[PDB]
Amino acid sequence: NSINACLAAADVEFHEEDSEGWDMDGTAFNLRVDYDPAAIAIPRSTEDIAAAVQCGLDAGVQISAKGGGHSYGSYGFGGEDGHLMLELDRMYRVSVDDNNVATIQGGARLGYTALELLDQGNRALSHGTAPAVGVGGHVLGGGYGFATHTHGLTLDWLIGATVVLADASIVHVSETENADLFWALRGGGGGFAIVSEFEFNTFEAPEIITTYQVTTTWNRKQHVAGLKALQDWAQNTMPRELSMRLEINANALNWEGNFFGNAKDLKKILQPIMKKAGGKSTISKLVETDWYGQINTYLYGADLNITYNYDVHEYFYANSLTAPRLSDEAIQAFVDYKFDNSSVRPGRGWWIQWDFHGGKNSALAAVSNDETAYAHRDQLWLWQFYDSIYDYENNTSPYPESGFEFMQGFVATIEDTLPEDRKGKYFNYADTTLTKEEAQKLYWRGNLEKLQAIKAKYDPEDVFGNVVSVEPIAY
Ligand SMILES: *Cc1cc2c(cc1C)nc1c(=O)[nH]c(=O)nc-1n2C[C@H](O)[C@H](O)[C@H](O)COP(=O)(O)OP(=O)(O)OC[C@H]1O[C@@H](n2cnc3c(N)ncnc32)[C@H](O)[C@@H]1O
Ligand SMILES: *[C@@H]1O[C@H](CO)[C@@H](O[C@@H]2O[C@H](CO)[C@@H](O[C@@H]3O[C@H](CO)[C@@H](O)[C@H](O)[C@H]3NC(C)=O)[C@H](O)[C@H]2NC(C)=O)[C@H](O)[C@H]1NC(C)=O
Ligand SMILES: *[C@@H]1O[C@H](CO)[C@@H](O)[C@H](O)[C@H]1NC(C)=O
Ligand SMILES: [Zn+2]
Repeated sequence: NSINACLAAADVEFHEEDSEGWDMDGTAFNLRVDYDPAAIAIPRSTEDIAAAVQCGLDAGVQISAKGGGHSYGSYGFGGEDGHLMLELDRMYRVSVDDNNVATIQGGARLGYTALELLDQGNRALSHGTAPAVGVGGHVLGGGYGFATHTHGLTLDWLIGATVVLADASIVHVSETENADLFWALRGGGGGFAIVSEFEFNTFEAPEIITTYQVTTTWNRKQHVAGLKALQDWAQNTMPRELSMRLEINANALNWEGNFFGNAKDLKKILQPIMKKAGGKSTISKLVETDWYGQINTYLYGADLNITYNYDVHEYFYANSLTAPRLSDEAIQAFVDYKFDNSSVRPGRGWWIQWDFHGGKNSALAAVSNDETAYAHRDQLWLWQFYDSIYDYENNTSPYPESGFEFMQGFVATIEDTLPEDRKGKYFNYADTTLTKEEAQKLYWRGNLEKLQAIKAKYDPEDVFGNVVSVEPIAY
């Protein structure tokens, strides 16, 4: 291997293609989109990353940084075969200084990070629920979770980073240094630079968090009336201190989330909306706990402390959508689709998450679409669509040939009713069926032009590009 020879000469560890190491790190989380990298480097330092980049340049291949490997399109591989992969999960050091600023290496995962922040000063950060998700991909695309309505996206806490550029140079980025690249890293997704270290501000772990679940027993009509009510409430009422998402599947619709406060105050907040939503619902979960407690409430069987021994996989097709307030027609269309178009074969299953993303009191929406590369600050809603194949080891049908039409149709029920400029998707919940041109518009909407200009400046040759990433286009 020409690249492996170069890596060896630079004293950078790499995986031989016919090795157990390769079979582990070279196999994508989503087996439906598993790719074969040209090579896999395992940097242990910023200098290692720079040396690895130089090797990829010499080889003439695109280079893809892999953080936690949880992207639905396997972008840690470049979203296709043939890229030099930089497996960063051996670089996960977390260090909190005297100013409560946390320096997190680019290969750190959410669980390990949360544990370290708690151990080093009882600190916390706003991020997703899954412990295996890499901090790198998470923050570059946003970073959404049960703390977003109260504390914003993970990227809203980023204040700096040490990165390696497409020409292998090493520089520091912040609001006062290479600020244009700093802006792009906060929401621009992949392809701008390889981050060796992220620098985050943090908040003290809250004294109390009350987790909850509301279970509904709604028919078709009650789904529409309930969602319409929830929409008005999300837009104008839902408190800054409260987060909520609806777990939707073929036979249920439940509300769940965290409250930065006690159960007494939470019941008084939920009571009014449960009534306005048409009743036919009840609180099925209500527990006061702490930061560590809430984190451990949404692991879904995953190990909390994960670093470089990771070999978990699934076989699925996901999709997403962001949107403003919806018309009754849109909601009706979505509900009808659930009731009449969601039948799947045994061994296959689906679920949807309806996230209370924006809204009057959402900390996320308190930030301008111009302040960071994140371009959905004006969107009330965020959705995650998930189509799973449970018995993929025996049967993947309709995949890989088809099956996409199911969730694409589910998205369309709502998207078709939206003005073109308000149609969007969330890069962290990627839709692999998208072309590079379609993806850029949906994922970055109004900030696409600025991002393409920044991309042209820092990576004109598109060395770090993936199949749907921001293209380099000078202004
Ligand atoms: C699998 C999964 C994903 C997920 C989740 C739960 C599971 C089980 N829960 C999420 C949640 O609650 N909220 C949210 O916003 N996202 C959630 N996700 C979605 C998605 O997987 C993550 O948000 C994130 O994008 C994954 O990051 P990860 O780091 O694991 O991904 P990757 O495939 O290796 O790379 C993703 C992309 O960004 C780049 N990247 C990653 N690290 C770096 C560094 N250090 N420097 C530069 N670029 C980096 C990749 O190159 C690629 O473009
Ligand atoms: C989550 O899992 C991690 C392993 O995947 C654990 O990380 C280990 O933390 C140990 C300290 O808590 C480290 O021990 C240190 O090792 C160095 C050299 O290896 C010694 O010089 C230090 O003396 C020693 N620390 C002590 C006891 O003074 C391990 O090196 C480290 N392992 C790895 C591979 O990172 C996390 O601890 C674990 N999280 C928790 C605490 O639950
Ligand atoms: C959904 O199912 C109905 C029948 O229940 C069918 O007529 C329709 O074509 C399917 N897809 C659409 C357009 O929603
Ligand atoms: Zn190969």
